[PDB]
Amino acid sequence: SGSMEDFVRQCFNPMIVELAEKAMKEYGEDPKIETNKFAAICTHLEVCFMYSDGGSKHRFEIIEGRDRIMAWTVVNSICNTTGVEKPKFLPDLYDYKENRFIEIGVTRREVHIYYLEKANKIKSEKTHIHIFSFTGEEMATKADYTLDEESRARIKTRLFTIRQEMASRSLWDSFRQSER
Ligand SMILES: O=c1cc(-c2ccc(O)c(O)c2)oc2c([C@@H]3O[C@H](CO)[C@@H](O)[C@H](O)[C@H]3O)c(O)cc(O)c12
Ligand SMILES: [Mn+2]
Ligand SMILES: [Mn+2]
Repeated sequence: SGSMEDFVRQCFNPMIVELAEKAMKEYGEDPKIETNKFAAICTHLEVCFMYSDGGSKHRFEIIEGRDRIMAWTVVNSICNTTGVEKPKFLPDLYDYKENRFIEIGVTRREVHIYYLEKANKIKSEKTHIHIFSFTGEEMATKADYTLDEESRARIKTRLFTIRQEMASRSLWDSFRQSER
C-alpha cells in the first residue's frame, strides 16, 4: 500500500517517521510493504509524545521511542529512586506526579477489547493503562485519565484528523481492518 507510505511521510514529523522505520527493520519488517503497520507505529509514537507534553513541565519521562539501553536506564533508575516495582516489559511513560508507569494503547478496534489485551499481557498491578481510538473513545485504569480534558481532547482530535485524511485518500478501510 504505497499510497499509505506517501500519507505517512506527509502526515508525521520526520523524527517520528525515522524512528518507526528503524523500529520495524529491527523486527525484520519492511515499512514499504507493511504500510498500515508503519502508519500505526507512527501514530502510537506521536500519541506518546503528545501525552508527555500534556501536563506540567517534566511531569512525564518518555520511555517509548528510546533505544533499549537508555529505556531500561530510565526504568531501572526510576525503580531505585521511587522504589516502584520493576516492569517485565518497557512501558510507554513514567508519571512523576502519580509515581506510576503508563502503557499507552492506540486501537482501530474497540477500546474495551484492547484494554483487556494490554491488562493481560502486562500482568503487573502498578502499570496504568490509557487507550485511545480514532473515533473519540478513550478508556483508562479506574477511569483515572491522568491528563486534563483539554490535553486529552488535543490527542483525540489529532487521531480523528488522521482518520479523516486517510478516509479522503481511501486508505481508512484497509488501515482499520489491518490491526491484529
Ligand atoms: O516498535 C514497535 C512498537 C509496537 C508497539 C505497539 C503497541 C504499543 O502499545 C506499544 O507500546 C508498542 O509495535 C510494533 C509492531 C506492531 O505494531 C502494531 C501497531 O502499533 C501492533 O498492533 C502490533 O502488536 C505490534 O507488534 C511492529 O510490527 C513492529 C514494531 O517495531 C513495533
Ligand atoms: Mn511501548
Ligand atoms: Mn503502548
